[PDB]
Order: sequence, then C-alpha cells, then structure tokens
Amino acid sequence: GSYNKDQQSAFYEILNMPNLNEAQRNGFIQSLKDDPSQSTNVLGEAKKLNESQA
Amino acid sequence: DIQMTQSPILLSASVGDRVTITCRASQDVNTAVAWYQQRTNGSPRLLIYSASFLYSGVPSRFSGSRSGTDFTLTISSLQPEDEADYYCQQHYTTPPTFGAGTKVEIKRTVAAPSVFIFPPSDEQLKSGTASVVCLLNNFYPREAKVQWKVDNALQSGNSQESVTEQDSKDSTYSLSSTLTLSKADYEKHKVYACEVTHQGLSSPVTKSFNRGEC
Amino acid sequence: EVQLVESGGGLVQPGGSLRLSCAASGFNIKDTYIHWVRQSPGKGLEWVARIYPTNGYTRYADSVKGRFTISADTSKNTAYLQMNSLRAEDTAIYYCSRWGGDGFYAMDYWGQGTLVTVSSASTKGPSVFPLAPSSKSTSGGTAALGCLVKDYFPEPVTVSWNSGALTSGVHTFPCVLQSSGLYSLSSVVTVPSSSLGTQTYICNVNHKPSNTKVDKKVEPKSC
Amino acid sequence: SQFDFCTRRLQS
Amino acid sequence: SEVTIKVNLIFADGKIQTAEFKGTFEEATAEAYRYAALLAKVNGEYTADLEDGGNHMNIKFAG
Repeated sequence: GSYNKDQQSAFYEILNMPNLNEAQRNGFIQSLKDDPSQSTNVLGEAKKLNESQA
Repeated sequence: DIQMTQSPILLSASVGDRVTITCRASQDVNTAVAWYQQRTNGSPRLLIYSASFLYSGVPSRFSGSRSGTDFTLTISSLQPEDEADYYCQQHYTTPPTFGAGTKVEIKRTVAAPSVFIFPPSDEQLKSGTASVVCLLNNFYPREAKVQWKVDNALQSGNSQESVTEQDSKDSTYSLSSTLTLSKADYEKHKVYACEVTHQGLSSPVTKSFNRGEC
Repeated sequence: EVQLVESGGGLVQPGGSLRLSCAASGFNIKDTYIHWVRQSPGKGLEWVARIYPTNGYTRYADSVKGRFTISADTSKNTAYLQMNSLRAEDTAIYYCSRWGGDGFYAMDYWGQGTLVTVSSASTKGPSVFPLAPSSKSTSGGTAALGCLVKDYFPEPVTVSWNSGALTSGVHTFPCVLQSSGLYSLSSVVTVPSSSLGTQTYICNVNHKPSNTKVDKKVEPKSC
Repeated sequence: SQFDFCTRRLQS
Repeated sequence: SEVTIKVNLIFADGKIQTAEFKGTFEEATAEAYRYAALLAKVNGEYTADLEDGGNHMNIKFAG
C-alpha cells in the first residue's frame, strides 16, 4: 500500500535508528504498516528502545 | 478505568447446593456485564451476557442478576462439572475490564489416598541425578502432608509437590512429591521413605524402598 | 461451527518481537469486533486490543500502546497482533475473541490461546524417564505407572498415553518450576494389575519449542 | 489467589 | 498485609458451604459482611460469629 508524507517520515526514522537489531527494526516497521493510527505511538516506543540499547 | 470486584475468592459447596458469587463495578456499567467460566486447561467460556441473559447452550441452572452496580451469578444446583473459576467482565467503557475471579470447589466425603513410591529409573541414574517420586492418588480433602526421609533423616528443601485440580467426575485430588538428589547422594544412602498424613487415614502412612531392591 | 485459532506464541527475549495470528472460521470477521485478551499470574484476564475489521478502527490497552499493533486481513479472515519491545510482564496466554457476533454483546467465542514467554533463558528439551510399575505402586488389584518429563524450557509440553486411546485413570500433574529455572512434570496412569505385561503402555511426550517428540514404553523392571 | 499457566486455574 | 478470612456459611436446612475472602483485614471483613447481607436476602436473616480475632467467621442464616 501507499503512505502519506508523515507515515514515510516515521518509516525513515525507524530505518535509521542505530541501536536496534534487525528483528526489532522490522517489527516496528511492521507495526507502522499494521496500524497507521498508531504511527506516533509506535515511533515513540521505537525511540525509547533505541535509546535504551545505546 | 472501571474496576470489577469479585467475591468470595473461593467458594466450596456440595453437589446440588445453590451457590452465589458476586461482582461489583466501581461505577455505573448499566447492564453491560458478562460472566465467564474457565475449567481446568480451558479457555474462558461465556455463560451470561448483559447481566442476566443465558448464552445459548448454557444449562438453565446458571442465572445472573443486577442491582445497581452489584452483579450476581447463581448456580441453582451445583454439579461436579461446575468446578471451575468464574469471571465477570464489564464492556460499558474502554478498556473492558475483568474481575479477579472466583474459584468454585466441590465438597464431598473424605477419601484416603492410595500411596505409591517410585525409585529413580536406571535410565535417569545413567545421568548424574536421581528423582524419587511419591504418589498420592484420588483423595479428599486437598490438605495433605508429605515428608521425605532418607535413612530415617527428615529431608528439607529438596522436594517439590504438584497437585491436580479436582477430578471432573469424583471430585478428588492427586498429588506427586518428587525428591531430587545427586546420583552420588542417592547411591550413598539406602532407605527412601515418604510419609503421608491425611484426614482419611487413621494414622500416617509410610511407603518406602531400599535402594537396590527389585 | 464458529472457531478462532491463535498461533505464533513462543519464547522471545526481552526487547524482542513476535507476531501472533488469529485464524477465524465459521463466520466473517467483517461482521464482528475481534479482541486480543491475555491472561497472566500478575494481572489475570487483561484486555489487550480490539479491531473492527469493517472500518479498521482500533483501540489498545495503555500498557501495550505503541509496542503492540492489531490488524486484520478480511481476505484471509485472520487477525494479527504484532508485539515489539517485549517485557517480562507481557508473558501470558494470548487469546483472541469475537464480540458482537450474531448480535451477542459479549465475547462468545475464544480461541484455545497461545503462550508467549518473554525470557532470556534458552530452549531446552526434556528427558523422559519411566515411572515403572512395581510392588511399590500397586494395591487393590490396580497398579500405577508413569513418565517423568524432566528439565525443559519453555512451556508447553503435552503428554498422552497410547496415542490418546488411554485416558481413563490418567493424572498429568501441573508443571513445577525447579530452582534450576527448568520445568518438570509427571504423568501417571492407574491400570489393572493383571494387564501389566500383556497391554503395552506408552507415554507420548511432545515439547514443540524444542521439536522434541518422545514415545516412551513403560514396563515393569527386570530383576 | 493468582492465575497459573499449567492448570489455567487460580492458585492460592 | 494480605489475610484470608475463612467463613462457614450455615444455612437453615443444615447445609454448609465454605468461603474465603482475601485482602487487608479491613477489606476482607467488609467483603465478608457484604456477602452475608446479600445471601440474607434469599436465605433469611444472618448472624455472624467471629473467631480467631476476626479471621474466621461462622455465618448462620435463619431461613
């Protein structure tokens, strides 16, 4: 499916997070596809996990 | 969020009795309350919905009522198969929330356990550990004391018990107690004994074996 | 017959990800709400998320929002739960249920549930040892025998006797967690003393997390 | 009393 | 701290049920009396005999 510019931005942030492993990175990306209404929440939890694995 | 408070936490009654369990919502939930049954090893099963309506296929001895924020589930003639946990749930506001559950047990006549003991298997002994199993079969009530003795020395800290849930037909329990030793320790001692205390026995029962006997 | 079947539960490390599926049959999820509800020692029955597949509207429990997402594929009549950033407190049986089916405003069908274990410990298959019948396991003309299923992780393990044909007199005890962090259980069966040596007795043990399948014949010892 | 996986029953 | 109040429910016909209420001593007490009052509607006026400093109750229903 297609995405708006906000959704594309959330994908880009998770794609670039340096401290996620690839299972986590793709699980969060999958969540963005699963439920766009949760994009902000999903991005926030990805950021928290990325920060905790620094 | 809405809190659902269930009482009692445990209710024990004889077959054929009328039993009543309760559920209180922390605020108005209208009639939006359902009751579920969970039998051993099962998933929750819908009994009553909208406070008082019997779900299809559910026996007529189940009924529910509402008084303000107080909800009741009544079983008019308790059957052995009604032995289960019961949960209320409100769907008036998101999140839907569940009560913490009420466990319903069947009261029946006292029955003393059959007591058996199993040495470690030769297969297991090929490894470095020995498990000795004491089995208490088909007793009531649930309370029972199992003590292990090795060469007549009381054991402590090296055994674990597991107890079945009430049997669906005869309402009894069974219990296993497993004594774990190193193979070296097992081969160092001779007499292994499980002593069982239970209300149905006129005095405690010891079952034992000598390591090496057939 | 309405049916819901969860799959995908298993062992996962803290911080890891898992995806559950809920395959529906006998009805169309386009006609109902679909919920995920979990059950754990800590919190009991705890609602997780819901979706209305007809319009995609979703709602989440506060404790999982952002970390879990619910979704549905109406063409496969299947719902899903993506579970990221997993924590020890997420360890639970996960059920899927329907709500509003046939106009019943309750969760009237639930799946069998799938267990999710959030843990840093490793999978380990069990050892299966006989509990052989003997002069110390018989009385009244009946005899007890069994299987000791020792040292496995995670749950679940299943035990049957004679490929499911023997059910009467079976007690499969609840698993116990040993101080080693590994589980153990016993399954016993009581049978006529006169059948020992003529009737074969086999305990069928399956520990899917380790792909361990053991069929152990239990017989009296030699002398 | 709290829930137990292997029984799926409340345990004291 | 968490306590268990154990209750004997003694009905007018001699039938006996048992129950447990858990919580703090004050919560469990209140829940036990509330449950007794509820059963009293169907089973008659109740009287509650406290034993063991309140941790056990015999609750008899008049019919």
